[PDB]
Amino acid sequence: GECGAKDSGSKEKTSALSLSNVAGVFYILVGGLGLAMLVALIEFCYKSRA
Amino acid sequence: FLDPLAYEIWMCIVFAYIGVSVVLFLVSRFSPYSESTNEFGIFNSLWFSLGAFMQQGCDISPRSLSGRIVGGVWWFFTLIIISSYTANLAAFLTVERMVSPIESAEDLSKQTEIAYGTLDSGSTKEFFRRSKIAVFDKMWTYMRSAEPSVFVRTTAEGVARVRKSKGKYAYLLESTMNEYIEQRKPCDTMKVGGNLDSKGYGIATPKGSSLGTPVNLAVLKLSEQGVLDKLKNKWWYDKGECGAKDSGSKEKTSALSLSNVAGVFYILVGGLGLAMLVALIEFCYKSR
Amino acid sequence: TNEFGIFNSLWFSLGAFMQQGCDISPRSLSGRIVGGVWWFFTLIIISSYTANLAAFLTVERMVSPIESAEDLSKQTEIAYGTLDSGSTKEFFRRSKIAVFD
Amino acid sequence: NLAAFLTVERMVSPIESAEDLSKQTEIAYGTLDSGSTKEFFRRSKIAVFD
Amino acid sequence: LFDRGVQMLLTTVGAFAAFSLMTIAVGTDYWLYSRGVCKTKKKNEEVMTHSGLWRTCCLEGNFKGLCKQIDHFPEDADYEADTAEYFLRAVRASSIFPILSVILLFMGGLCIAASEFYKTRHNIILSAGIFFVSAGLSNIIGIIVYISANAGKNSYSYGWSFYFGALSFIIAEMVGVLAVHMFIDRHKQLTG
Amino acid sequence: LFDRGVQMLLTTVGAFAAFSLMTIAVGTDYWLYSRGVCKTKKKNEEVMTHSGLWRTCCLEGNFKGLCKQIDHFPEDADYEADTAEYFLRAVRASSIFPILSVILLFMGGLCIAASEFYKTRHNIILSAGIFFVSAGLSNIIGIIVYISANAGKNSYSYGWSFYFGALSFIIAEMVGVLAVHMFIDRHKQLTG
Ligand SMILES: NS(=O)(=O)c1cc2c(cc1Cl)N[C@H]([C@H]1C[C@H]3C=C[C@@H]1C3)NS2(=O)=O
Repeated sequence: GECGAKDSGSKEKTSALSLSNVAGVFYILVGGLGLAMLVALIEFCYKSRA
Repeated sequence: FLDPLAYEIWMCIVFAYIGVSVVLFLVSRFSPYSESTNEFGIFNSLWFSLGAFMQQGCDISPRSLSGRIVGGVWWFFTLIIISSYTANLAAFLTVERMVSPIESAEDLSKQTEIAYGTLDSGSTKEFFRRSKIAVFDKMWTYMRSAEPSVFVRTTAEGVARVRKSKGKYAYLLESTMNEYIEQRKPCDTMKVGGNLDSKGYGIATPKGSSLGTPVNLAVLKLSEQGVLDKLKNKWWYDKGECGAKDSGSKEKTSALSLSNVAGVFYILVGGLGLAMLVALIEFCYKSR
Repeated sequence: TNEFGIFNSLWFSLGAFMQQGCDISPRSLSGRIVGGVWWFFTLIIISSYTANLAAFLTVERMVSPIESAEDLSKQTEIAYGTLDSGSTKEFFRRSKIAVFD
Repeated sequence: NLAAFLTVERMVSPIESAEDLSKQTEIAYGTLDSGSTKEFFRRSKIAVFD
Repeated sequence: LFDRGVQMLLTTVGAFAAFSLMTIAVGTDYWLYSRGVCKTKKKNEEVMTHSGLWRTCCLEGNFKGLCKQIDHFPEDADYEADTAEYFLRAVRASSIFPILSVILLFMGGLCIAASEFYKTRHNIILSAGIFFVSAGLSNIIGIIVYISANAGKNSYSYGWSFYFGALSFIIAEMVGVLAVHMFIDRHKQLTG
Repeated sequence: LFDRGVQMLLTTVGAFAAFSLMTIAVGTDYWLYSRGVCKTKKKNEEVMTHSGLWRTCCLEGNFKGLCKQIDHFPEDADYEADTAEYFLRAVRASSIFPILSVILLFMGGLCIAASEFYKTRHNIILSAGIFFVSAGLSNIIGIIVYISANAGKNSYSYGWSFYFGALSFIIAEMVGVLAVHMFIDRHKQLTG
């Protein structure tokens, strides 16, 4: 049986949420934190002119 | 109350909370040149980001560049995370999870507390009397040595012995017996697992009786006409007059009982005991 | 320098339950333990309420006992019958529709 | 709407039982020629099968 | 509050009133109306039952006032391997948090005397306030463990002796507040 | 916070601890304990499967210690149409983020030593602090792409090397906050 996924396509409405499908919220969060660190460092480098 | 979210989700939520808190403490309090221009010390940022996660008013707000972006994207994150969590919270409470102790029909052959056995003078015994599949051989070896004699005189006696032994005795019987008896009032018994083999019933005669061939031809014509299935429905599946067929079609009423939620009140009362102790230690520290 | 006398604690701890913000955060370390404990307890309770209410607020209609005589022809738990000396009884007396027979 | 989508993360699954299939021209169905299945539809007189 | 002196009498009479309601609640034979039996097998089907904390009792049956101390029973099809249920069994077969609340509320009722006798030999008066409040928390959890057992749908109705638990909970914590009102000034008498 | 001196010892030992745990987590043969097959074409047996970051092994089957590089080879035509899923697959195949957490935490964990050579420059600590923070951010994205690729349950549990990874995140950012505390001393000496 070297191909079958054995997925019937059931309907049970108590299936826990998949972290993979949520994940892009975390990818956005991490991209935001990184861009924030960038903006903080460049604003500090500007403020260091004064 | 935490069931709707995978435990890896709760883990990554805790680490994302930490990874926001410390980045607000880094981006604020960054010597924005005395320098006292940001209130977001680490314990304040660690409080803010909790309140933002819980969508609860927070007096402090960054107002700086690059800290106000951390806020903006921690709000965007937490809106969508609790939007999803809330949607399934109440749903994941009234589940009544199944607790079947055995599944593989082989877990019986690993233990000596769930007793099991077979009908005396029947195919349910002859199959173990013949079948050299070593799991079934060890099963038969137990069944032929466990006192008191795990056999029973009748299927009705085995169906009784299950109730005589709270399901700590498993009765073995052919599937067409089990998936009938499970469906009969009060339906206190239940099937587990698959089937150990694929035998079947046959009409029998003395050897060479003249009925053998016309009976075979009749059985075949009754199968080709589709009579044997409707005869089976007439006695097994239509007569599901009981809680198994009913629960296959009928479900509980609504509302929400306390035991669904009692864990929140427990961790609450614990949290208040902890808060009291963690301030009393600090008070007595200053007292000495 | 610490506002959380009784009648402020008793108001914060309500404005946090009703998810409408609060005048001020607690600043005591333990005051923030009891703050986070309350914010979690409320997020559970008034998420469970608001999710469950969404089941109730759809419509009321009654599934009723099984119609079509589907289950009536199959279980003894609902009895039924017909008028004696009647055309309906004669119809059951004669019909070859399998459920009716 | 998100709370409608997250009622279950599963496919809809297709029409079955050949009821609508035996009651539409939109999807054809058929059987193996010279097969016991074709012979079964030939001689078995269950109303849906005829 | 005003009336600086009689606050001591008010809080101590409050403590004794709470302690009285608490001990009556823990001592009362009944706690809720329910279906059941006077003795743990009326033994045929039921008798209208007024089940208590450590007891069950009954009314309007073939005998009345035949109350009995309540115990535990052998579960079936296991389902005790979910040992939080066994944790609940232990926390239910022994009324630990409610009886601890009695002892804590009594311990507060002793410690509050250190307001005036051997007065304010360190902040000891504060400890009484913690004991009053600790009795409070013990009631809420003691209630919730009790209901999270006996609700297993419930269809019952709660009795006045249960409301004596809820009311003695409220009074114990309000005595806690008033004991802090004592403490905050007895501290300034202890320390200026 | 305690004395400014032991903060340096604590920062450097924290950086050491996090770096050791993350490199071990990167190097360890296993991250989770599961079931399946470590190598086939074993297409008729199943083996308890014991898979790490870039390498995998198996045990308690008919053979043990047949360790191998991680099973994260390409997919059926890689579905460049589902470019976001290929991106996930490629990012977890070109497993940059955990070795980047190593590399960042390496550079920060050494850079903090130049708090005491060329001392008080207070910008060398800032670059260390930024990398201490960025190492934990790089760890968190690394964790999520692992589990998202896993979910691209089958009776499995995360293991010691995985809890070391998470423990490396916890400590690396504690070092990050401790570095900022040392910064907001040494730089405020210049700003007043
Ligand atoms: N379990 S199975 O489908 O592979 C399967 C199914 C069947 C088997 C044997 C097996 Cl292994 N033999 C039976 C026959 C054997 C004897 C017993 C019943 C009949 C006579 N027909 S069956 O019931 O169709």
